[PDB]
Amino acid sequence: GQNIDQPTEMTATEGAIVQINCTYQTSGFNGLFWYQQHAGEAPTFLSYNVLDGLEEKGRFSSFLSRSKGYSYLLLKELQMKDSASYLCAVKDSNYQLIWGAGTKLIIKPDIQNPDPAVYQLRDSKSSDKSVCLFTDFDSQTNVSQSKDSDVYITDKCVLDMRSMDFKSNSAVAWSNKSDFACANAFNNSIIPEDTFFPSP
Amino acid sequence: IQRTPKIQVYSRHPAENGKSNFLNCYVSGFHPSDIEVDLLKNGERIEKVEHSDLSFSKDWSFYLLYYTEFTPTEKDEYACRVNHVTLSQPKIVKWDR
Amino acid sequence: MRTHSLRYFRLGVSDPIHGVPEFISVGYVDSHPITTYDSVTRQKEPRAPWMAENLAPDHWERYTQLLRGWQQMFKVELKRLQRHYNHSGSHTYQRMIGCELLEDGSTTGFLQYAYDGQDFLIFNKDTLSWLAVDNVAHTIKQAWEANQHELLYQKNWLEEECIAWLKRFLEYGKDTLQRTEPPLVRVNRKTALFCKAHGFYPPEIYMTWMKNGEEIVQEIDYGDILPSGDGTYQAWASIELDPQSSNLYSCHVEHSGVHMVLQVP
Amino acid sequence: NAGVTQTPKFQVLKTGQSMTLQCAQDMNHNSMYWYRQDPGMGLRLIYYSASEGTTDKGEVPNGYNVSRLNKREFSLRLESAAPSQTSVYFCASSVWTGEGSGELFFGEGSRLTVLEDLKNVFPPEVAVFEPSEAEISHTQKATLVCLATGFYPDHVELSWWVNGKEVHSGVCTDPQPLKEQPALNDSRYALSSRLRVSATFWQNPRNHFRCQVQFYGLSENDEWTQDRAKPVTQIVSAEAWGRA
Ligand SMILES: [Cl-]
Ligand code: NA
Repeated sequence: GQNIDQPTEMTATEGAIVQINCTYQTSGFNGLFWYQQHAGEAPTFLSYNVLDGLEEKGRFSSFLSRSKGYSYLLLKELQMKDSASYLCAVKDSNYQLIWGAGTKLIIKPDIQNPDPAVYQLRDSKSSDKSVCLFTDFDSQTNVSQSKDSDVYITDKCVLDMRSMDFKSNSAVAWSNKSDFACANAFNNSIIPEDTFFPSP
Repeated sequence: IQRTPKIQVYSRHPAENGKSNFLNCYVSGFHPSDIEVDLLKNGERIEKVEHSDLSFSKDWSFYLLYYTEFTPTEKDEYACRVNHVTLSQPKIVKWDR
Repeated sequence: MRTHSLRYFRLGVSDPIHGVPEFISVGYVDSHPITTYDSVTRQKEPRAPWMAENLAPDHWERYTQLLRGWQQMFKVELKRLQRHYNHSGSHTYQRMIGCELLEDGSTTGFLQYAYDGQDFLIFNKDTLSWLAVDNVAHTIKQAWEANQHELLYQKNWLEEECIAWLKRFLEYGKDTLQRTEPPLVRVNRKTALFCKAHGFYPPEIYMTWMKNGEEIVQEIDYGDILPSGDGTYQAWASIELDPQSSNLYSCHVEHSGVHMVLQVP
Repeated sequence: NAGVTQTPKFQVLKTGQSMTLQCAQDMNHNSMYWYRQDPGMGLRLIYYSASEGTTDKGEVPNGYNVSRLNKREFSLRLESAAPSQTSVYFCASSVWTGEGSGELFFGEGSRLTVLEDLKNVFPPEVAVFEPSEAEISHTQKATLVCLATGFYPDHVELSWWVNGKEVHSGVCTDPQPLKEQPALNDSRYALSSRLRVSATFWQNPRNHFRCQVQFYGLSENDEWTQDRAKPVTQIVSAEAWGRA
């Protein structure tokens, strides 16, 4: 059977270099494509290789080895906007495309001045929920899902304040339970020792 | 530039009277592809005549083979008649044994 | 094995007579047709029994779809040529692609186009460029060479894919393509000596006349190698006799690694 | 100059319902394609059309049909929708056939969810939570949070509006929704978004903030028999004002 393999997910740091691998076993070979697909958007064409070697296009390069059945997509000077899925596809002897399942590329921002804190947002008169915001932590911190079925915790999100050229990570936790408090909301995560908890 | 067809008439096997054979007319080197070919028996068109599909040469010209089964005798004369855009009148090529 | 080749032709006609197809495409291995398609049937079909027996319906169905597309592209390209030539009437467009696997293991690959049966554009897969014969072709050359990826694609297809297809088809048809049927050769006089061969396969054969052990090609009439209709071929060569001096004539025939000499008494 | 235009962006269907996805391209392309994309696998071709006037099956044609109406348009038909046809559908086109180096150009996608019963369809509740005064004093910045909760299926578009104009600078919305009950296959979803502004901007009492969620749900011809309100396509929003 014809098969194409690429890693499910990769994580790298802003400003660094990442290499996304694609291996293929096909009945004949008429070229290899890379496509970029931002979340919720259409795939767009990035590159084509059909002879052996490396081809550059801006900050992106694509390499092919026909004898090894191998290609990589090279992204240099990573930026947050490079966060996307990258799809490899190969045309077989009958010009039919065989598609890899895609590699999701996650980029960690460079947080220059980490200021980890958990803040209690103000209640809404139209909601019974209490809402806590874990924010301004360094990108090495991971936010774990909740182990209380009545507590909801979202993954970290990178926000860019363009005017101030300022990026920050944040995650949100909420619940309508009586014993929910921001001091314990993120207890299932490993959070920085110096995380700021303002007094209630 | 249009190329007139070369016309060659011959038997499948060396001909012998009273022995069943095949009469071939090989028409080649012509361009463009429209062409009309008939095999003649004493000047009369032969009815049971077969032909290969139009064939393509590397020099961009075309060729075809027209054939029919026959038993040669001493008296019967056979020929191939070919018409093409490069020919004013149909060209006749007799089978010379 | 000896040398073998695979090639596909396309023919387009701009204003054909009713019933005559505007588009035809035929594949060959050596001198054997293997595939056919035209704008009337709109189907790709086998032309050799060993192709039909070895390629599943999914092969013919897929290439039927591609050829319907290639048919449309050919019409559009011919329309563009005839407009740029400012030509009225019916004109022809032709394409040939393919590869050769030579006896010594080396390969060749070729791709070219013709307008009205004359060379129009010729691909060079080593310099990755198109040779144009006139200014109409020069305009097309510029557009095609601006698509560098397509040139690289064609080089890969000619050098790797085409040879792979050829080896595949050569195995399918090995009982036909790799056989040898030796010629039956005879001499007669009609004055001139005729040396005639028939019954042989493959069609590649070399016949010549030698006079006192020497060859002079400008004194020899060479006949074409012609299909006999049963899968074998026939050929001949003639030379005229000098009635003023005695000379020893001999017909020499080389076929599939065997040499034959027929000495004329 | 629009490229590849496909519709609809979102659609919910009941098992057995018919549906036609439209696709047009204005690039004078000859070949068109219908793909489905599902988690954990590469794109799979449903049907394709190598040229005007011909079509053929792809890898997964069962349950579908197509019509290459003309050179521009290639529609995809689901005669009797099945839950397994829940997927994201992409139309694509290329200049000529798949033969050669030419790339594909993709439409925006159509997200279809096929349900045995429409009683699982819910619009979101939307609420806005005002910034923490501790954050303002510690960072000179102010993060508002919007929560859109309890919706199904995941057919939503969340936007922030400041002083009557949509904004995207300083906004981060979760790229994927949260399953409120991760064990259940038809779990309702939650989605969070943050808008962060300077403390000075939050402290202007004339500034007004709104979180808005477009939900794609049922339409007039969908049958409804539940006691609760029919979950039609609708916009749900919540607002906040700056505090001096
Ligand atoms: Cl040139
Ligand atoms: Na179907």
